[PDB]
Amino acid sequence: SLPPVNTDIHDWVKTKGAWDKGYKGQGKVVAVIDTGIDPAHQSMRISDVSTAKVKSKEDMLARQKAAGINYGSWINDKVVFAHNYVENSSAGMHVTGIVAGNSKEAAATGERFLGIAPEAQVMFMRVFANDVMGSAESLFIKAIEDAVALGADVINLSLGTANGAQLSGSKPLMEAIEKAKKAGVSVVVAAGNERVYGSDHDDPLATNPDYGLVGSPSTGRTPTSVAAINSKWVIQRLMTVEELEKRADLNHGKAIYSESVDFKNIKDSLGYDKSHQFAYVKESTDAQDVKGKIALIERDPNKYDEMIALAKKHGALGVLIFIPSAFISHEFGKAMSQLNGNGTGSLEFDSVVSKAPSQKGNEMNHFSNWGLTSDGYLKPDITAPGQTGTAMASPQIAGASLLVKQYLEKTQPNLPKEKIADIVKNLLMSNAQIHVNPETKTTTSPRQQGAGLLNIDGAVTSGLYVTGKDNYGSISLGNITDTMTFDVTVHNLSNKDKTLRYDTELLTDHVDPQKGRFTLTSRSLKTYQGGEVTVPANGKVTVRVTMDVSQFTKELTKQMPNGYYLEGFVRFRDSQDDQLNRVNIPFVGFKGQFENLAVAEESIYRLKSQGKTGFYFDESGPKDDIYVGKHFTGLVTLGSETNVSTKTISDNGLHTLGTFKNADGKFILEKNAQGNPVLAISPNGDNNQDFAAFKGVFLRKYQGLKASVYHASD
Amino acid sequence: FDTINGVDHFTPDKTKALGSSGIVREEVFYLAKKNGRKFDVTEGKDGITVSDNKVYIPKNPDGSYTISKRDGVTLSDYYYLVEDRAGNVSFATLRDLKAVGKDKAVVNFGLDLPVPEDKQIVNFTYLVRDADGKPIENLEYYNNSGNSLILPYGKYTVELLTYDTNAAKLESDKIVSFTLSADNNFQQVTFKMTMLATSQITAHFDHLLPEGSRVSLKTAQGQLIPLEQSLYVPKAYGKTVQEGTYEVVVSLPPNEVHELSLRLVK
Ligand SMILES: [Ca+2]
Ligand SMILES: [Ca+2]
Repeated sequence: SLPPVNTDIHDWVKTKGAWDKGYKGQGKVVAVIDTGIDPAHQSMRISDVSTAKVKSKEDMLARQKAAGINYGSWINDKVVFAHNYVENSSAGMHVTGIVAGNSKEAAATGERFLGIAPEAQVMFMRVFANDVMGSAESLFIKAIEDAVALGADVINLSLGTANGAQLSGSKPLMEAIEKAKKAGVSVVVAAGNERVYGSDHDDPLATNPDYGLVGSPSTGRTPTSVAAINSKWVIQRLMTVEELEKRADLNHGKAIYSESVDFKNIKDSLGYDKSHQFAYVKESTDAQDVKGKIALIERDPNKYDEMIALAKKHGALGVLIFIPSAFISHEFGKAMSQLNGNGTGSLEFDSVVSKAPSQKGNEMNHFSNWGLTSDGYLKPDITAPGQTGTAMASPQIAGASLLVKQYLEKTQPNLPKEKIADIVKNLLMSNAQIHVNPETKTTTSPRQQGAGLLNIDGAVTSGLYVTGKDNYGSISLGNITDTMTFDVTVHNLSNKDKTLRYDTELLTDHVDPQKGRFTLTSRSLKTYQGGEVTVPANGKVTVRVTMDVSQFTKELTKQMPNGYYLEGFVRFRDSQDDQLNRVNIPFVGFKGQFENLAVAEESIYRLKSQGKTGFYFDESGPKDDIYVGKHFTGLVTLGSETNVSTKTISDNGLHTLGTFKNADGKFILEKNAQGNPVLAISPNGDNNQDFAAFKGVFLRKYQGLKASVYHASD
Repeated sequence: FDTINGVDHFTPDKTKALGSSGIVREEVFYLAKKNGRKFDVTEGKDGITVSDNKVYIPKNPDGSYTISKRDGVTLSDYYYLVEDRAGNVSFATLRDLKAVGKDKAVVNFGLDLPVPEDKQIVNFTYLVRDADGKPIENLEYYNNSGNSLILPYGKYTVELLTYDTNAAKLESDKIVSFTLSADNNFQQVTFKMTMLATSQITAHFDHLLPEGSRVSLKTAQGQLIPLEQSLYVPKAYGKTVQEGTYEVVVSLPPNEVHELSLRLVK
């Protein structure tokens, strides 16, 4: 009698297997720490308060008195505590809906949306940063402590800094998180949305492999660091064209269209019109055009509806070219058929959303943060479906953590509070499903996807989880050398011992050979068969994995001269049935010396003297222009003109030391008669080339930078 | 700010000099326009020189200053300027100092840090509360700074909400009381802090320790901080970062090569 359930994510993450065992979050509590909720929504409800953790406003008041918390309040049986920590005079409503939404009514599409943990109650701490991030740290700590005190079971933390370190974070925050772990509280945090070094410019160069950007505090040992995969399905307003209701390879003539920066946007459900002019230039038109001509994003004369230049790319790119005065566009398989039917026909833009298969479906989110920790550790930990990428994956893992913690509290009743949260993390990671990049048909690097895509069923059905030497769901080897060895440990939590056959897939980065840049795809070097082990019930067993990577050192070192990653998965299956007890553990090591990778980019002078060029350096104007405003490692000085008919009263500002203004007025790196540039200064006081200071393009986080001067004899 | 006849009379508070932030010199003046800008360039005998187009309003006997409403000049073109004994100067537009009514007062919040001006945490936030308790609402700011509130006479309390804890430490009380009244009509409350500085400390033993060795640091007092063995150079133990001067003890819960690198200046 209730509407059906939307299972776009539930079917993929396998939540049904958990619900059908009694695990829906009853008597559990998620604390969302975010920017704003509305506790009154149709989905903020629980069924049967008699089993909730917090059974009444009076219960809540009791806990607040006990914990010593004189602010905020209980709202309903769902949002049992809410408070503003930025008190001096929605984004995180989606996250709450995702962890714990339990709606009786249906939504826009006809179906009812249930979160991962529909019977969880919720606590809401409004916290965010305003001017100097890190000032908010104290309000976040007060929030974490209150979640812990009033009795949260999971904390969904909205907090990130880009290129976090695992062991060397912010002392008071990392400690408050450690107290949260000691209270049995899983702490889930988005990985981040900056993706890799230089993501806004180009792919990283093959000589610079420390390109990770995962953010603090998800990089901490304790928190669960969630990366983001794109959902297979989208729910959005489509665009229909009725002469095409028959060609199902086009969602029955319903297009996903996009726009960029809001030129003159849409006017819904009215049978507008347009025909096809694919000659992009001066055709006899009477006003759909293929942006095949990748020239410039200039929309056409008055009536637009552009379509993709690259068959099946289905990027539907943001930024409308392949001001205003029309509207945006951009799909393709609908274009090269919309352009059939005589030249043109009639369409309209729907006003009620629809489900439709995703254009980027089953692909890692472009912006989900990647790569190692700033100090060499393997994060993020796990992937879920989701600039709000990882931020929507994070609550999936928070809800999963509620469900698995339930499983543990039932079937391991005496497991101690100080040790349950890690087991929740470890079961989730070990039972995740390793992703395969559907484009390149090869395994996605664990630096991008962690221990794999979430699998809630596997985690609450197999009694297995996997572990490395350091006793963690994943393996950070360190430096690697031609022969990789590590010891894996399998744990069994069922009361019947299980036998597993296990192999080892090995991966490195794929590198574009014509451009000398990573492609941010992985390359599968070899799979190493590894034998068979029997995991005693209520026990553990350790095997050793050993690989000889000697055969690859020539080619990989040649394309990645400062070291490369060797990473991958040790995958266990059931010995008799290929599909039972699928568990695995990711590992990454670095064939080289990670702790020694170059910190600054090579100096622009040296680079020019090898015909090379910097990673951010614009080779714009005249030959050997180095305009001080460009981006290079070099020295900067300050210049001032010598005036023969006045006292000069004006400096000329900074310029690249070694460059001089030329005829046109441009600073060129001039060379002396031996061929070389000349760095030289004259501390005479004239404020012309009196000092030299350092300007760097930094390839890695740094500290203790200082400048010194020695005699050249020295 | 009062009037006599056609008034426009600004009398500045008494500058209670006696000191290093004591005031030696004060001037009222207006900035005339000529050629479009509030400065001009005079070609002196030696070379070129630049100056604001100041015209000074003389100090009346009465202590006041007569803001004759005149020309195309306005109250946003008048300035009151002060120079202290160390030679820092401060100016304000007479419009901004007038924006505080006669029945109201000014409170100003700031950090007292023992460092110079520009190497200072310039960013923090606060909350102002009533005689009764409630936050202050309808904020009126003074002389274009976000830490100077204009509030009616009364008793109040201010709280230090947030500041850069990774750069400094609060040394004084977090919630300070202040009272604004007809005579005490400008209070300054400050939070003293001390600067934080960090070092990278590393103990680099010449030979690998036996597995599960616990390497630790002994603070000023008998405190001990645990060091974690680095994953990339297993001999190198010095992990932690807090700064101040230490000695190394290895338990099993024997070399040295100790190095701290002064690292700071974010
Ligand atoms: Ca967890
Ligand atoms: Ca000079």
